[PDB]
Amino acid sequence: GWVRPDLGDLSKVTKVKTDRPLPENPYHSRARPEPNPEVEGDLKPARHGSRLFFWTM
Amino acid sequence: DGPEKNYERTMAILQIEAEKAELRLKELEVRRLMRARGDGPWFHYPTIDKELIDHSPKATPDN
Repeated sequence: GWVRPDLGDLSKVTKVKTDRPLPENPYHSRARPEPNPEVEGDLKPARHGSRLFFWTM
Repeated sequence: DGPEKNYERTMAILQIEAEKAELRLKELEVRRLMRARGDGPWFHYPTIDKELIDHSPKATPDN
C-alpha cells in the first residue's frame, strides 16, 4: 500500500506533536545585564545658557 | 543710579554667577562618574546591535 510521495512533498515543513517539554533556556544564557537608567522628563532651556566662561547665553 | 538699584542689581548678578559656578562643579563631577562607570548617556560607546542577529532555524541544529 505504499505510495511514492510526489515532487515537493518531502520538502514540506510539517508539524509534530511531542509530549517533550519545550526547552526554556536552550542556550544556557546568563541573566542579561540591566539596561542603563532611562531618561524621562521635559526638556527645558539650559540653565543660564551655555555657561561657557563669560558667555551669558 | 541710586545705591539701592546697584545693590540689588549686584545681588541678581551674584545669584546668576553663583548658580553657574555650582553647575560647573556638578558637571565635572557627573562627567567623572559617567566616564568611570559607563552608566550614563555620556561616554556611551556603541556595542553591536542585537537586531542584526538571525534567529531562524539553521542548516544544522547545533547553534
